[PDB]
Amino acid sequence: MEAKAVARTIRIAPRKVRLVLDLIRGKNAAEAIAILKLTNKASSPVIEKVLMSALANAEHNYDMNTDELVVKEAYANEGPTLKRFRPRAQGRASAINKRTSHITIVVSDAK
Amino acid sequence: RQTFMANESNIERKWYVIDAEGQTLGRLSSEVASILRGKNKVTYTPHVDTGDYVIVINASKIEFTGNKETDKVYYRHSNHPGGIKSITAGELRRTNPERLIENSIKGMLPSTRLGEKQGKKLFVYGGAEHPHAAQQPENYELR
Amino acid sequence: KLHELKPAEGSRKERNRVGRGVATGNGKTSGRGHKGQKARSGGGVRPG
Amino acid sequence: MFAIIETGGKQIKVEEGQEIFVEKLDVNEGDTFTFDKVLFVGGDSVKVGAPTVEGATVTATVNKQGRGKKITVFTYKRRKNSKRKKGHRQPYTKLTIDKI
Amino acid sequence: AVPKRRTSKTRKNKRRTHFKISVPGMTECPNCGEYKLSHRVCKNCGSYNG
Amino acid sequence: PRVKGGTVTRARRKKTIKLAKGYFGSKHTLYKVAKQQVMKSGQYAFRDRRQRKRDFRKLWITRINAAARQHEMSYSRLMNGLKKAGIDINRKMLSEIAISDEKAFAQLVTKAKDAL
RNA sequence: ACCGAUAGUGAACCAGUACCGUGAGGGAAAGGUGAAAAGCACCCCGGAAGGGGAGUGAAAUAGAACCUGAAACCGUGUGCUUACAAGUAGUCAGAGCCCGUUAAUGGGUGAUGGCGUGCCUUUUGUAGAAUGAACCGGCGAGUUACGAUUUGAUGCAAGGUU
RNA sequence: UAACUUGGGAGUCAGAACAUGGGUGAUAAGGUCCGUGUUCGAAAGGGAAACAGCCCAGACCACCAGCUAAGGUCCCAAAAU
RNA sequence: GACAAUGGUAGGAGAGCGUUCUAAGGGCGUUGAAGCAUGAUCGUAAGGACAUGUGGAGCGCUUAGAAGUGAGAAUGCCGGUG
Repeated sequence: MEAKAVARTIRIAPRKVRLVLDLIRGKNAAEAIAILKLTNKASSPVIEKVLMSALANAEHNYDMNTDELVVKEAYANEGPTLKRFRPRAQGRASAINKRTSHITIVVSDAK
Repeated sequence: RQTFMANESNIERKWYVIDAEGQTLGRLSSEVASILRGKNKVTYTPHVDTGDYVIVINASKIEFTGNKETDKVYYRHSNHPGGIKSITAGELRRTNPERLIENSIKGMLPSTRLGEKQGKKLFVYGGAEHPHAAQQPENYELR
Repeated sequence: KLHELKPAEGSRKERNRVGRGVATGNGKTSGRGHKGQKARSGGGVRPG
Repeated sequence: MFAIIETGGKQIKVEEGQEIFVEKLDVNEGDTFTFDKVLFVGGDSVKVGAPTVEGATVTATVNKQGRGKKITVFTYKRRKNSKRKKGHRQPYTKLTIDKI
Repeated sequence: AVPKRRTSKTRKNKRRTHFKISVPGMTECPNCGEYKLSHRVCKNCGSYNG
Repeated sequence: PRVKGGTVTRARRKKTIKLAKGYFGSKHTLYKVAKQQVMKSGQYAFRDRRQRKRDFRKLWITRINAAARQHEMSYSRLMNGLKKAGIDINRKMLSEIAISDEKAFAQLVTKAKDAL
């Protein structure tokens, strides 16, 4: 079986989250948890909470053992941006996109 | 509809050996190039090489008609500003004849991915002996 | 029969529509030729 | 042994039990046809000559009579606002060489 | 200067080939049982014991 | 009455984006690049349908010239002798015999040598 | 034989309002759950946001960022191919490898060979280093009234008709 | 196998190179202005390496058939070492 | 059935496809409308069908009529996204 967990409209640009999602995709579960704990990136705690959620749905929602699961999928999609501005020299004003993201994680026991 | 096309499995390539003693450069070169392109085979397919391997012994005996040992300069640039080196066709034979025949013959092969793989079947030695005895090279006579 | 009507043969024609495609042959320039006073919305000269 | 037959302004190299696709003929599906012009028969023990081996009419059967698949003939001239589009399906008949 | 011409998503995806991060370079602490960074202290309940 | 032009533009812009599939990159995704590429492809196919018939005659001429030199004829002398003898097999059939029946190309070359 | 939310009033919405100008004055953009709120009791991860269930419902990728949900664009997996090669990026020929349809001289990929300097406008002539376009979607240009003239049709006819 | 008359409808009034009879220029110009013919403009295909205007020749569509024109036949590259 | 003809800009002539609406006739639809996605289908072209998924209530066919009638390009307007 597979369990899944999502986090929607996380306020971090998607191509900043895809950098650290690529380190834990494929690894074991207890290894990916330590990887997310010991990395400098600002998006580490968010992915760690989403991963722990998908590891907790497995124990209760569909009974299975949490010492066998592997991160079968982990990806980040776009979400609605925010449109802000920055007033520059000589009257001009430039745009600012505050990107968001949707982080999905699917953990499977290989069965 | 009905035209036979050669495939790698069908191809059977032979080994020839030619004597470049007492021959002219361009007249030997055109025929060796026709042998390398495989235009001497009824089963000739343009997209894949059906040619044979050639071994050219006695490269130090090719000769040039006329006053070609001092004329017929070979030029080449190094890509740095100013550097355009040269060598006459008479000083190249006595120094490195096997490059003379090789460049002559490879200037007659099309410059395409297959025009290099067809041109690396030529083995040119200056002197009667060649290492490739383990391939049973037949002895071809130019015409 | 109001569901079967036919005009007398030769009584109706299609109007011609310029400015719609190159197959018609009137799409670009609309039969007005190249740049001139006679090729401008507005028009040409007074008659005579 | 094989043979060479001339049907549609072309020659064809036929063996018994071979399916050929030639130009349209007026024979109907299920019938049998007979090729007269035969330029070269044999290929086992007997060779022959031309313009026509007098005799040796290959006998086939009209297997099908249909149309090729559509090719679109599109062409244009750059900057002249002239283009053109046509579509084409060339009819054929499929036969099977019964006996040479 | 300004880019003369737009960048394909082939050229962009090639140039982002080496733009990545690496695994944190971690060991397993032989007191905490858990994972830790080599030459650093055990961030879990524990010490260094070097 | 007002016509809002809906469902007509997409159906004819989508018939072209799928008539160009396999094309590199934006040439299979966007309309204004896929359209030009499909137009060029139509013109190229028109030209190649007529260059094909010459390419294959050159191929047949090369194989029959390579098959005739193994009997010490040229290609031009073999063709001249075949014309005089009255044998009218095309180059396509002559190449096929030369490949799949050498004992028949021998007969053809004997007749074309005896016809002078 | 009027429009149907880029249309119809500038305004189907609490618009002549946010706003913007010292002022006179200028001016948008914003529609839709379901038949009925029955608008998610309760359990679990999380500080909350947000989920995963289980329930309401005919439907929850109907959960108030609510009908449908497309293109550009951003990703995840995979079938064939690609690190000695000079590419308006395709077309014609053609091995190998993987599949199996509106069933028909089948679909996908492409080792290699031949041919091949985009589109529009403006010009004696542009591949042009002459112009225009970042891409996608919607909107967007020979029309109506009244007269004149020529042609086709129809009715009467030395008469025709308001 | 065209021509003319009457009527509806247009576009065109920036031309270019080559061959030849001339002016002007310096028997200079891919110059400029006239008479005469061709092609381009509005014309694809083959040749001239490439190449609007030069040589051959005018594409209704299909074919893995044949004969030729300019030009060519040692290899690139079809056909005479 | 025999013979010929069929390059083309500006522009001139003819025959047509498709869109929204109206009249009259004849139909389809919760046993699933239009739309929208895919497909290896048909027609000389514009374009016409059929099958599957989705969606959730309207819509085609025939013959005539009337037009806000078909857009790649206006340093085009608006929205979105690189």
